[PDB]
Amino acid sequence: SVKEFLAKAKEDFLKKWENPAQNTAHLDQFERIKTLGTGSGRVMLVKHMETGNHYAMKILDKQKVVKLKQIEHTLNEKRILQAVNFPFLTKLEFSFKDNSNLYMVMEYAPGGEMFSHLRRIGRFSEPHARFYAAQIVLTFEYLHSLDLIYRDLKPENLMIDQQGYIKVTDFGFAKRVKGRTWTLCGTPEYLAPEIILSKGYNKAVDWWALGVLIYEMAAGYPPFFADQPIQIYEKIVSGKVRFPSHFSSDLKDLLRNLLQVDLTKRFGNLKNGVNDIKNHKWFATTDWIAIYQRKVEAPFIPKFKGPGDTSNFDDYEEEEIRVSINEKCGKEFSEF
Amino acid sequence: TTYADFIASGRTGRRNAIHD
Ligand SMILES: Cc1n[nH]cc1-c1ccc(CCN)cc1
Repeated sequence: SVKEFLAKAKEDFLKKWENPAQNTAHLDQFERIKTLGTGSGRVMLVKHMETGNHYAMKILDKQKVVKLKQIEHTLNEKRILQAVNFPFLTKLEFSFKDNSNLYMVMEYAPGGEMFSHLRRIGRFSEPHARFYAAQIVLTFEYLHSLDLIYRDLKPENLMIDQQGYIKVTDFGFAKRVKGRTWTLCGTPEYLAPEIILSKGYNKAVDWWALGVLIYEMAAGYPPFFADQPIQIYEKIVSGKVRFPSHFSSDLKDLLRNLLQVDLTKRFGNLKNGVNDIKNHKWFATTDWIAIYQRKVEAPFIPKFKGPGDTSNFDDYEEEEIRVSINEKCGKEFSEF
Repeated sequence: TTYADFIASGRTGRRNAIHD
């Protein structure tokens, strides 16, 4: 059963959650290759010299974290990621910190961001979109079972692996919470109405975000867009959404239910929970265990080149990894 | 078209997160 799987998963998670791994590597053990992404921190392709394995290494500047008031969120991110284990999550292999920076070393996904492939091709076919959506459904089922809310769903945070399956990455806003929370965080296009209206909110905001994602994947643009976030928020709270003429009746109905301003009627947040989504007609052809097992053929598979090939990633300016001779923010990140 | 309006918008690139 799923019940049976999730019960063991939670046992496994709980042990790691209460006794997090710490200081499992050092910077000098990795060769820095290429920056795969940057904002606020940055992610680099690196090579672990002792194995020759390639990984993606997230580097956070401790001082910058403090200034953005993201200390607790960063502590959440590392504690959660070292504890979880699921096929469609980027696995934390090592973590450490030095005088200046925090480091999280994860499994490398050479297929690049879904964002890149989605924007290029324009839009995905309903089957292509359904393939990805199912993996997000299963990942959220897993996360929510562990009382984890994710809060950062978008194509920019979904990596494609060499088999064409996805990895959900960026746990910067992930948090273990039973009951309601209040932090204003996320990405404008993906924010549930509760969040915009400074209400307390729960894991329903993740099922709403799934609605935005499926819509964007299938249409090629989000359901609520404008040049400024304010304008986007007005549309989200309006209570109106328009679907392209090419959207199937089943898709439109799924989305109306996921993109429901009314929490009592929003799929994923009803009495039956995630089964309302799983048993929808749009997922009728979905073999959920086959998705989990990865037996299903990927509708798109990234072009194989070398093991540390970066052509599915954009080019970013390469800045130094500077390490001060003085320890910064030791107290703040003691448990990291 | 809606597509045309999207592609002409300033929000077709990678979208930054927000926070207080
Ligand atoms: C964690 C990871 N594995 N392979 C690639 C990544 C990755 C690349 C870029 C970014 C920045 C945008 N989310 C995150 C993770």
